[PDB]
Amino acid sequence: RLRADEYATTRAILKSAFDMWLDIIDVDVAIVGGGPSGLTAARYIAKEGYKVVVLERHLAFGGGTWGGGMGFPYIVVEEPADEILREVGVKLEKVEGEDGLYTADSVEVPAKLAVGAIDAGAKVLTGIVVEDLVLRENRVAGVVINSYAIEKAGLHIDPITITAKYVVDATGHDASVVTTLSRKNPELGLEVPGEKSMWAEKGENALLRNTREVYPGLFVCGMAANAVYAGHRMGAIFGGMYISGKKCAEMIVEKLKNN
Amino acid sequence: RLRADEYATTRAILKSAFDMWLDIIDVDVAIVGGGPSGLTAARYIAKEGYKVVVLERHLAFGGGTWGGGMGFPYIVVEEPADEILREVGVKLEKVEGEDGLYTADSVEVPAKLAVGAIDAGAKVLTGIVVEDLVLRENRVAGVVINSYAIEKAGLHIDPITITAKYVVDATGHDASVVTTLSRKNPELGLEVPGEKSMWAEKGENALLRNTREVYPGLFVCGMAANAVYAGHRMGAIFGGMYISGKKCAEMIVEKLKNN
Amino acid sequence: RLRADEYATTRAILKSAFDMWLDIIDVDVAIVGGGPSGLTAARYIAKEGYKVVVLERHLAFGGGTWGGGMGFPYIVVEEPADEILREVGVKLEKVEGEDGLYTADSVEVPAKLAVGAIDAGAKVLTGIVVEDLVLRENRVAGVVINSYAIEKAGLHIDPITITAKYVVDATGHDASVVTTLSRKNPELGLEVPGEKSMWAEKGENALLRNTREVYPGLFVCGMAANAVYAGHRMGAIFGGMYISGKKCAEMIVEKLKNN
Amino acid sequence: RLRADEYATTRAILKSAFDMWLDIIDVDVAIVGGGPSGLTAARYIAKEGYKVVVLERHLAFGGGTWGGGMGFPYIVVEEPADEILREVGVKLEKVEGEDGLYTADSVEVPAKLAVGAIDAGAKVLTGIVVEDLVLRENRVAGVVINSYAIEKAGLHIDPITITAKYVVDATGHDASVVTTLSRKNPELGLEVPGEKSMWAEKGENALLRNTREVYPGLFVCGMAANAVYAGHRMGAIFGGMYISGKKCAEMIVEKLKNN
Amino acid sequence: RLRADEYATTRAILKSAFDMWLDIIDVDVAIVGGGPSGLTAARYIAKEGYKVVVLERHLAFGGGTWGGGMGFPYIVVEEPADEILREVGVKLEKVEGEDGLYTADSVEVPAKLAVGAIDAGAKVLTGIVVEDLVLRENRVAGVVINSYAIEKAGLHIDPITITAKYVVDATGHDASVVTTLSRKNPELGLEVPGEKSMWAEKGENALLRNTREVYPGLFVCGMAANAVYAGHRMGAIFGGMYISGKKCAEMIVEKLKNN
Amino acid sequence: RLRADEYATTRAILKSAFDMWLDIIDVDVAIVGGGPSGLTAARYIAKEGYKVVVLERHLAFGGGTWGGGMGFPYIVVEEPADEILREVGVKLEKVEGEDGLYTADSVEVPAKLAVGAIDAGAKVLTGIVVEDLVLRENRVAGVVINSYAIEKAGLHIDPITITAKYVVDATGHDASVVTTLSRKNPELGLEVPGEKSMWAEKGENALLRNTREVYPGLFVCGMAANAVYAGHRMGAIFGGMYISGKKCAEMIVEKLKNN
Ligand SMILES: C/C(=N\CC(=O)O)C(=O)[C@H](O)COP(=O)(O)OP(=O)(O)OC[C@H]1O[C@@H](n2cnc3c(N)ncnc32)[C@H](O)[C@@H]1O
Ligand SMILES: C/C(=N\CC(=O)O)C(=O)[C@H](O)COP(=O)(O)OP(=O)(O)OC[C@H]1O[C@@H](n2cnc3c(N)ncnc32)[C@H](O)[C@@H]1O
Ligand SMILES: C/C(=N\CC(=O)O)C(=O)[C@H](O)COP(=O)(O)OP(=O)(O)OC[C@H]1O[C@@H](n2cnc3c(N)ncnc32)[C@H](O)[C@@H]1O
Ligand SMILES: C/C(=N\CC(=O)O)C(=O)[C@H](O)COP(=O)(O)OP(=O)(O)OC[C@H]1O[C@@H](n2cnc3c(N)ncnc32)[C@H](O)[C@@H]1O
Ligand SMILES: C/C(=N\CC(=O)O)C(=O)[C@H](O)COP(=O)(O)OP(=O)(O)OC[C@H]1O[C@@H](n2cnc3c(N)ncnc32)[C@H](O)[C@@H]1O
Ligand SMILES: C/C(=N\CC(=O)O)C(=O)[C@H](O)COP(=O)(O)OP(=O)(O)OC[C@H]1O[C@@H](n2cnc3c(N)ncnc32)[C@H](O)[C@@H]1O
Ligand SMILES: [Fe+2]
Ligand SMILES: [Fe+2]
Ligand SMILES: [Fe+2]
Ligand SMILES: [Fe+2]
Ligand SMILES: [Fe+2]
Ligand SMILES: [Fe+2]
Repeated sequence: RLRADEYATTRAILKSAFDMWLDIIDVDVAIVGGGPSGLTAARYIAKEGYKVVVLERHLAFGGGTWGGGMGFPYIVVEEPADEILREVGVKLEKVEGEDGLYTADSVEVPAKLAVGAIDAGAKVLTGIVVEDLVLRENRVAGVVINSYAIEKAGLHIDPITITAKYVVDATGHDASVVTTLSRKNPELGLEVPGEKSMWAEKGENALLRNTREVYPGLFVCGMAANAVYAGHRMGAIFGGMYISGKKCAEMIVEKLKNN
Repeated sequence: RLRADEYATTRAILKSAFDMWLDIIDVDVAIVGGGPSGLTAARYIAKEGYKVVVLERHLAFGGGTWGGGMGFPYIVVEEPADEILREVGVKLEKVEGEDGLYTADSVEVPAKLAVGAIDAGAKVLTGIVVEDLVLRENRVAGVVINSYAIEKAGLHIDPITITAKYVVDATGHDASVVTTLSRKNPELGLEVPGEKSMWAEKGENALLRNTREVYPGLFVCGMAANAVYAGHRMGAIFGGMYISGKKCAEMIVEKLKNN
Repeated sequence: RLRADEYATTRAILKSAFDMWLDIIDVDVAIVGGGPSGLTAARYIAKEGYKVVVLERHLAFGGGTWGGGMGFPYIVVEEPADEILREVGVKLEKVEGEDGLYTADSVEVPAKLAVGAIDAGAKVLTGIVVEDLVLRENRVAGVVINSYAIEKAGLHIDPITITAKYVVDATGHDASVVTTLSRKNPELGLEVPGEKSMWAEKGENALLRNTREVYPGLFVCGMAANAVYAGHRMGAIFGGMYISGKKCAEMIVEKLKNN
Repeated sequence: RLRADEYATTRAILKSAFDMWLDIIDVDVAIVGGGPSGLTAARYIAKEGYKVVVLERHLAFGGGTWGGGMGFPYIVVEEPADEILREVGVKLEKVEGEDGLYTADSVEVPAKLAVGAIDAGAKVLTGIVVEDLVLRENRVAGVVINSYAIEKAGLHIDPITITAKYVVDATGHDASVVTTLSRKNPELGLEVPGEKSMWAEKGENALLRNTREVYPGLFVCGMAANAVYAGHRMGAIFGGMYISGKKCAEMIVEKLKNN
Repeated sequence: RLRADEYATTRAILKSAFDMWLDIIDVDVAIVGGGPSGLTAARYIAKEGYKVVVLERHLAFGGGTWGGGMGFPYIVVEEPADEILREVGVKLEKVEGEDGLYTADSVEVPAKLAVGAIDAGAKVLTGIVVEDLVLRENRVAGVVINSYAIEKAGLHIDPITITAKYVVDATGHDASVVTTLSRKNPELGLEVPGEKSMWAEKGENALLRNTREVYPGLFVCGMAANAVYAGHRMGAIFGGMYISGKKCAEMIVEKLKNN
Repeated sequence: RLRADEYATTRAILKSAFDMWLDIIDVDVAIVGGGPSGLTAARYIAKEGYKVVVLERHLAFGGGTWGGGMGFPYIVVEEPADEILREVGVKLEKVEGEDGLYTADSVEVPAKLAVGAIDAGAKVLTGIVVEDLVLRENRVAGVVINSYAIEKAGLHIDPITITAKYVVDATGHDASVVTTLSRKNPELGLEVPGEKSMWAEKGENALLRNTREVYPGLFVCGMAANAVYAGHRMGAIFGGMYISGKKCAEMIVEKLKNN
């Protein structure tokens, strides 16, 4: 005999949401993009006890991972990055005739990446678009957010804000946060040239160098890093994404400690 | 120094996918819909050692859970259904002034439901649409599948099939599998009247009665059950969905054992 | 020297909105539609001290009034209904060769109707769609609401609820609330035949008879009344809309007092 | 017993509309945009007895105010700008822990701003798009108007004109009037760089400096001012918009008196 | 009495497709575009025993040939190019008052061109989009592929790869492969100016000069050649297309033999 | 040194097209649909010396064959139907563990089917939609045709006609010709119930019985036959389609000879 009431359900949702919102509008780190790089970054920062929010446009997390390679629902990871997936429980299978190369179910990975982030203490908000940055003297000091619903519906409605010590552009190929900063504030002299064509080995190894603070308060990781610094793309192999996100976390953790 | 090759990445994805496909085209149970009811059903069946596939249209699982209530990212669960979420690790918080009523993060729940299903041994395939049924004498004997990409692109391309002992319509409000069966085979005398307006208590309690075998080989659970048997909708409270999915699993497990 | 902060602006909006929401989810009367009939009804009920919310799909109130007649930005009103517009401050100009017939600026009217409603104490919420009803034994006991943004974006997100003693369908030509009730709960034997063609005099006078309780807890007024009871349409003359809304208010006020 | 006739209704609308049109095609000031800055400007100019028309694309006035902040239906105002809203009857509530900061119902504000403008004598026309300017030797001498219906329908139909001594671009973020002037007449050497990212305090204070005559006969106010002069955006706080509109009015009133 | 089974049909399609895919991901030549130039090139290369794949976006081959001239279903060919169509069985009819000029059924030609390519040993894959290139030191070493379904559906899914010694852009007017190379890797200093207006004689004769290796590993033929080198277009006369494709084949065969 | 002229190219296309059109507007048989069933039917009728035209909506022939099964580019054929594909040169490969079952490249098949039809003397016109029938006393005496361009563009342009002794609906799942006849001429008492769900063996064997003259002058073959007579669908196995088309041809050849 289940017990359920409309008013109580509605009231409960409103109370949890409004408590959540009042808390989440000031954070240590706001990561933009709930793909593999962003969710990895979120886990490793939150793991150290800092207050982290991930903002993802789509209602589901996962970014461009779900469809694997051309719809074939597996993705690839190379050592030592496989270890990052093992930490969150992902089953990995060896590739035939290839040492240190593994495949994983493209549906399993996002789920487990997200759980890792949430259980480490990161808050993941979906249906939220970062449309701009909050600025202070010589730095990025937060994000300007709107709902995916409002964006996709095309309604003329103003955004609200989340204040952050650090922001991370983990938005994938488009590097949409860095792109917006550079476009609306041209006097900063930032440029997003976009990625080069596919060269997997060069692309993967460029990511670690390209994962860094682009402007004070704003880091970039994942494919966004190679868009900002013109690295090569690498196809459906994700070790670089995970290591990039992990590295981004370590850099930001260091800066948070120094203060 | 990361090691990566385009051919090896591509080859690896192809090999894992084609092994997966050759195995998955005959199953014990094909569940249609990767929402809360479908993912719960998948866990409880796979948990007993049977071969289960979930087929979900969208690239991400989770169904209509991600947005909580009107975008406020929390959902509600009432006892004893809260216990089903605790089994998969979901954090629950008590609702103020309400006994046996809990809220949960609307992003956390789908992630953990999916992990539960997959770790129990269920295979979850996304970007797959069930467009029809495979029939035998007096029963449903499988599903007719196409890709979401092909559907959304509008391309005129034929489906393939997955053979199953049992099929479950866990497709939500539309009851799209039962609806298709009844529409294309009118001589079966099936009808999908659709749900009634909102009455949460009546809706929740109708679900258990409405979770059943609609035609031999075809079960229904979740909101689809109330669409097929004209139960009330209940709003953003999910205990009924979880219990319905669990019950559906138990019914089907019993039938599989009897054979 | 203006003082402004992002966090404070955001916090302030969140606090006012969440206080508003927690209060508004239980009301005496929920009026659906912020057109001329709905806004008039709202004023006359709130004026008597009852707790009223108007729910309007579009971000602006006003319904189908703004464009006047075929874009010519004037609407017409006939006595004694002109008196209802005078009560909210609308300037009226006599029509040449016609006694008891006036024109009014089609932009002025909605503005002043809305102010009248708000200053009488009615809450007007825009960007909100009533998609269904909350039911109890033999009656309508509230509304099921979602955002226009979510509807127009096509996102699969559950609604929340507002509990009410009375609901009013003031949704215009479509009578969308009565239509939904009748469609989803066919055993109630309700039908919405839709309006007849234009006969202004017959249409206007049918409205008063057609303004009534269609099912316990659910009233209808404005053009919705003639859609439900197959009255004629009347063109860009609005006296009937105002009187219908006023009458609807009086009927509901009486029922609230009797309890 | 209501009296209504189709021919009389139609005739009445035609007569009022055509009288209105013949009068409105020559004005002192044509304000483009019926948002908060434009409606404030309109009130303060009309208040001094000058002939003002506001031209707004959408059928409703209000611009980007209705949805508050990310759909939460409240907006913020800081002193002394709160006084401008009090003049038109808006209820304001103090923000907790913040002096000189208030919230207001995002539906109430547009309604009351519009009433203020109309009751001061400004004419507000909606469903009208300014697509270009009328030019004379070294100045803007009017606006080129079409209907929103014609624009949105994509029909190839010529515009008509309203002659004005002064035109005001109060079109918001896009600064669409100044942008069009600069694009079609490049030899004027005007440029619209567009706004910078969010810095609320700097954005708000830049508005007063940025509210000015961009080219003889053409003023800019509201967010359009910061688009033209590359000021920062400020989020859902509106004091700057109101003060900008008020200042724009005072500047133009002075110029009208000097002649 | 026909014999048919769902599982066997599905299994058979999966086995043939996965064998095909594992073989086709490394080739001698990957031709992009299954129009007249691409299909001619494919025949003449495969004819010499090399491993060739043609990748075509649309589900059918044929490119822009099917509609003839403005829907009139005939195309034109001039000597000696007519001989290339005779080799694949196309019926040709002399044009009245014109020596060495022939018409052919615009539906017959693509069919026979495709058969010629396939029977020579070329594999033609349709519904496949080349979205990028695989690069090595100073050359193009393969293609980055996705499905047309995924592209047209707008899904965020990663591509896979086909390794090749040589790639051919036979994509028609857009020269989409060379364009992508030049856009994403600007430091290569490639440019695609696009075709000039129509001058048939000059356009046809420019093609042979313009058919060449644009960058090491990447050839161009057909209309793509005149887009890359700013040749004139020629209208619905195709001799240049066939000769260009044939020449492209000969050049690449020579390079393959030299190694 | 290629010779090409714009006027001569244009003139040549016009002359061939207009000769073609003047000839093709009266035929023995008009087959609607250039899929596998229609192209097979066309070959076997034209082979006997009769005047046949195939009318296909899309610019390419092939119907729903190109994509194989869910994009995997192979289709299946069972004996003795494999013999029909061997007659037109298609390479077939045996399915492992299955006697009398073969796979074929889904791109090769349409090409070779089309060549078979054309070389047998059938005219195939693409980009042509049959929108209606020409009627005489108790029979269908031709087809009403428009262009796909006109249909897809939505232009209000009248059709023209092709006179035929027999018309064949080979339009696939929709049975669009029979459907149109039955819809517009209800007094004929025709009905198109549509196909049943998938049962491959029953679907394949129903086709031969269902391939027949539905109304005097109008035959049906391919999947259209099972739509008209409520047979089962069979998935991506095509033997039934080929045999159905062949049988349709034989029936019509017999009727032509008897006259
Ligand atoms: C390896 C690879 N490609 C190789 C190749 O193509 O050769 C990939 O594409 C990987 O998926 C890249 O992973 P990565 O974590 O870098 O990005 P992703 O998966 O695309 O995730 C980014 C996420 O960010 C989201 N997003 C975008 N912009 C915004 C915004 N302004 N606000 C909120 N969210 C936003 C977007 O929806 C997405 O979920
Ligand atoms: C409680 C509630 N509502 C109360 C109220 O509204 O008042 C809900 O709406 C719940 O979300 C319902 O849960 P439930 O597990 O029943 O369904 P869901 O969440 O909608 O998930 C079903 C899933 O099934 C998917 N789906 C649909 N049809 C197909 C198809 N033919 N093939 C593949 N997948 C398909 C669809 O994408 C969706 O993800
Ligand atoms: C006199 C006349 N016509 C004569 C003739 O045509 O001959 C008119 O059309 C009048 O405008 C009718 O006035 P009335 O007050 O009856 O309606 P209106 O102006 O159309 O306002 C109704 C409002 O209700 C809104 N609405 C609709 N459905 C929903 C929903 N389900 N939830 C939330 N809001 C909804 C809708 O957006 C609209 O704004
Ligand atoms: C404070 C803030 N943002 C902060 C932030 O984003 O960080 C805002 O966006 C405010 O709403 C800005 O107020 P403001 O009065 O400047 O503009 P608004 O509200 O956008 O109103 C302008 C109106 O003008 C209209 N309009 C546009 N272009 C034309 C045209 N060519 N002809 C006719 N009308 C037109 C347009 O439809 C709109 O209604
Ligand atoms: C003579 C003439 N015009 C004269 C005039 O207009 O004056 C023509 O237009 C001829 O058709 C040109 O023949 P040609 O073989 O050069 O090209 P085509 O017929 O357009 O075929 C190219 C094919 O290539 C395809 N394609 C494009 N881009 C991609 C991609 N990125 N990946 C996969 N396939 C792609 C495209 O779909 C098309 O089918
Ligand atoms: C076996 C199978 N399915 C099994 C399953 O799904 O379970 C199939 O779908 C097969 O492709 C069916 O082959 P068949 O030759 O019957 O049909 P098809 O391939 O769909 O070809 C019909 C053609 O006819 C065309 N067409 C449609 N209507 C019109 C019109 N009014 N005028 C002109 N042409 C038209 C249409 O565009 C199409 O190209
Ligand atoms: Fe704004
Ligand atoms: Fe089919
Ligand atoms: Fe729901
Ligand atoms: Fe013009
Ligand atoms: Fe990618
Ligand atoms: Fe006609």
